[PDB]
Amino acid sequence: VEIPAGDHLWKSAPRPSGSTYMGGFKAPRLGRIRLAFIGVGGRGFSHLAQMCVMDGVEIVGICDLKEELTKRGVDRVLSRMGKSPLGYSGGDMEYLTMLKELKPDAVIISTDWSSHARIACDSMKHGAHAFVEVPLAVSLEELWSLVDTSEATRKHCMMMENVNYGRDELMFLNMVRQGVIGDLLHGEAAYIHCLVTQLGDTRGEGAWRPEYHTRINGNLYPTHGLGPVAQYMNLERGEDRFCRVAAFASPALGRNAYAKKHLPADHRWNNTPFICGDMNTAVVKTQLGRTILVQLDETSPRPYSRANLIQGTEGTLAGFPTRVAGEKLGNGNYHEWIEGREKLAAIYEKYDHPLWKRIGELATKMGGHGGMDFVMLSRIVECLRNGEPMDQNVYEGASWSSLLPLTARSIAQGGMPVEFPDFTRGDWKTTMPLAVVS
Amino acid sequence: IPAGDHLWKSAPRPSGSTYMGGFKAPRLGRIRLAFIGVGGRGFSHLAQMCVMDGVEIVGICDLKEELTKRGVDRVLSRMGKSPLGYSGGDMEYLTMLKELKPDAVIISTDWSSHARIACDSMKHGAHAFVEVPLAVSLEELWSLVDTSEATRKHCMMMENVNYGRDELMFLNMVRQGVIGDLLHGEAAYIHCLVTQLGDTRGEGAWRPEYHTRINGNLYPTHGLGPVAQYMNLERGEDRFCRVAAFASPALGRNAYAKKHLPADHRWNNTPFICGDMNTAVVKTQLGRTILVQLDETSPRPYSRANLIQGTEGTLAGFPTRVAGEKLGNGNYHEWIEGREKLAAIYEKYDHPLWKRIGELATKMGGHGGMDFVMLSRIVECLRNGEPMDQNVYEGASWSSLLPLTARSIAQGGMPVEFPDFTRGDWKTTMPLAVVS
Ligand SMILES: NC(=O)c1ccc[n+]([C@@H]2O[C@H](COP(=O)([O-])OP(=O)(O)OC[C@H]3O[C@@H](n4cnc5c(N)ncnc54)[C@H](O)[C@@H]3O)[C@@H](O)[C@H]2O)c1
Ligand SMILES: NC(=O)c1ccc[n+]([C@@H]2O[C@H](COP(=O)([O-])OP(=O)(O)OC[C@H]3O[C@@H](n4cnc5c(N)ncnc54)[C@H](O)[C@@H]3O)[C@@H](O)[C@H]2O)c1
Ligand SMILES: CC(=O)N[C@@H]1[C@@H](O)[C@@H](O)[C@@H](CO)O[C@@H]1O
Ligand SMILES: CC(=O)N[C@@H]1[C@@H](O)[C@@H](O)[C@@H](CO)O[C@@H]1O
Repeated sequence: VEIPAGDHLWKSAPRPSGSTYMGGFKAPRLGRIRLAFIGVGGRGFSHLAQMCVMDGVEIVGICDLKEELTKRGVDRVLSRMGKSPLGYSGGDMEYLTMLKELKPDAVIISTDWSSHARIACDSMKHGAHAFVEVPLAVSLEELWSLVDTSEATRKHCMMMENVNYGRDELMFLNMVRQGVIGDLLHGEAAYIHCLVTQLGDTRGEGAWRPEYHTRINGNLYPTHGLGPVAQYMNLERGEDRFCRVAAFASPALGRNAYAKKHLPADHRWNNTPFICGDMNTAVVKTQLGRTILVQLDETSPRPYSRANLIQGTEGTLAGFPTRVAGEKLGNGNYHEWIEGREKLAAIYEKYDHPLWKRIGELATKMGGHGGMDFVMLSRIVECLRNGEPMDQNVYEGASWSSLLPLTARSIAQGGMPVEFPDFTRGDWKTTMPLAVVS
Repeated sequence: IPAGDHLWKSAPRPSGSTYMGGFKAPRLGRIRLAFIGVGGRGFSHLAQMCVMDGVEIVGICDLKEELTKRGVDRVLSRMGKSPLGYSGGDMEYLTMLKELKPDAVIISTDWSSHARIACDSMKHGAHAFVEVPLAVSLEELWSLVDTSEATRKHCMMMENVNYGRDELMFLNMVRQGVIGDLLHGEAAYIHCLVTQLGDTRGEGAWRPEYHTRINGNLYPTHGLGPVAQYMNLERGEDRFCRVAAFASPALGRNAYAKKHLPADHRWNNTPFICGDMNTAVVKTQLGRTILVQLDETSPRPYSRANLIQGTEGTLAGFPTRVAGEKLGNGNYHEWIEGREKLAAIYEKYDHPLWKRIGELATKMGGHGGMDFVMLSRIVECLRNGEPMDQNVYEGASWSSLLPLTARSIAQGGMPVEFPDFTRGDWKTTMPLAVVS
């Protein structure tokens, strides 16, 4: 598994005259999206399963290294839609044959992190919009190649950050847009999720994800908690942008201890040291001076959390557990949290995002992390069919994912703040913020 | 108020001075105690000290004559003997020190005078117990260390949060290895104090002015104290190494002044520069991280975070919650929280100090009882000639977050190094044990 490390992870040209800034880009309408999947493991098959019941979608091709996973996807589509997609398996470049033969309008890429950028760039160069699982890529050069390829091909490239479509995340966006918590000051983002048992897995994510902990000390998974907070703050879209980040890491102990406790002495995780600090902590500074706490711990034994805290001069909203407080909320007693299902009912009633009210009920029926997956996929289909911009542009996906190489650089440089590259080349200033859709 | 480089700018220990780690003072069967500063906090300490055995409150000093009289009257009504009262000027406490020569003083003045009053008290032969933070600048903190080492008198910052029930229980659990090897801690002081801008009598008289002069963690000790002692920082095992600091925009207090105060008011003509939310990350020598945050402006619930995380579990406060392989059924995917589920955790891990005094401390009160536990330990240590649970170097290290975060912010967030107030002697300093 190719993993850029050291300077190649975070090392570095103006936009070509024939390239287009892709902020707010509207693609031609697709009344029936001819969609292909590249990588149908756990995540890829989940997207496939939900999209075979969506209107205006035709799944034309399915590609995976494993023949039986391709067949599982093909059989699922045939059962639900009455038409079989073409299946491709074998080598890691077999997806190129699918792109050439099917010429899909769009592809959903749910492979491991190492191949996200290459597969998405090839897809766009073959005339397909690229929807890519998190993180968008691993290195700064990979992120720039996705930006530059999108601008050169004028094809959508969107990282599929599903957390922005959670009910609480959508409600907080709605409350922030309405000015409920005043002027924004500070946000807190996290991915706290104990994944240490992946060390005992030889298939699925265990096959590739733990190895990243042996090569990179930094925030390997920064997007889930950050995505919502970045769009609360309108980062990269007119109002503000990521400016700098300083990163810090606790000792790297949990995974070394897990391997010694549960795995044989000759196992590779007992002979390859884990160097990624169990808890990664970073502080982002935006251009307007806001701070974002960003934390990653996918090792320690503790409850799941994404933090999802957004704080302003007139109140604070936070998740895990969902809680709100502010002068305009409830009885206005900001000294205590409004939390729990009973007290929050009036908050949901007043501030539920209209997108959640339109799709969230069916999304809770469909499922996928509580419904956010179905909302996210529905918005992708709606924007493609209506010729409307995506709720997340390529520069946002690149900026959120750049926390991985930038935190690693800061940690390698003793915790010094490092500058964010401007993937928009200054055009962030004229990029319209995400509105409250519908 | 020192600003700029004077806040964080800063000589060998004299051969005749003593390192004060684990220092044991002579026993005081009778403690002659004096109070300097009897506003809200000073009078709270005075009222609780009236029920202590082996304590004689001999003097009370405040700028305001009516506050001195309130303290004197309270001691007479509760203890049956009147202390001498001193008021009128900011150097009148020296007259009390000279006339009474107390064994110890409790200093509850505003931040600006903590270091000077405590230094003078020690030089006049009294142990110095100082409210938070211990001082403001690095030079002031060094002067407290050097004076304590030269006079061989106790200097202790009265960090009461370390004596909360949950904070004492977490200490007990950490000492027993319940959460494995320590990795990370989270400390905070989140408390909306913005209405001090409209108050002229209490802390409003002096505290908001600091927000116009310093951009940094003005109040770093409450959340940090417990986490530092979980990690045995400055006492053998580990030490504060470096810290990088960051601050949100400074908006809340400016907005409050324009909304509630006249245009010619000093808070409408002096800009507030301290970021509403201050965020800093400490690295220890063993490589642990400590998140330290301050927001005494924004409208949100009170919190000190009190999170300590190890390879086998995590303990956290606000709300109190624990999770780990050794805790409950070992299902760390969900918090053990709430009064019902935490009952078994308290039963198994209540700190013996809380079990001995907590029932009386709850009756007494003072931030839930932690104040009475802290004062009881101070008296016990003075009476028995025991070391204080918090030495002068810990108080200096925790308080140094103020000038060090301000310095880091002034340098664009670069990490800045902690001074070693122990001059290397932290390595041979015994960690705080689970005291009975
Ligand atoms: N947004 C979410 O909530 C969420 C949930 C799970 C996973 N993910 C992300 O989705 C991605 C995949 O996750 P996963 O759990 O399904 O891992 P997985 O190992 O189960 O699936 C990866 C699949 O991609 C295939 N693959 C790899 N390279 C290929 C190539 N060149 N051509 C064709 N197929 C290829 C593999 O055969 C494999 O089956 C990861 O980036 C992960 O971080 C996101
Ligand atoms: N640990 C806690 O929980 C806690 C609670 C409240 C206050 N505090 C701290 O205690 C200190 C005082 O807080 P406060 O609320 O009582 O403020 P306050 O303004 O009400 O009390 C300060 C008193 O000190 C007096 N004073 C100032 N300079 C003096 C001098 N040279 N000589 C004699 N008296 C002098 C003032 O007259 C005033 O009465 C502060 O450091 C504060 O941060 C701590
Ligand atoms: C929303 C969310 O947390 N998604 C994550 C996903 O990104 C991946 O890490 C997975 C691994 O099993 O666990 C979760 O589902
Ligand atoms: C333990 C604790 O939080 N103490 C603080 C104290 O330090 C001071 O800031 C006061 C201001 O009114 O509010 C609280 O009591």
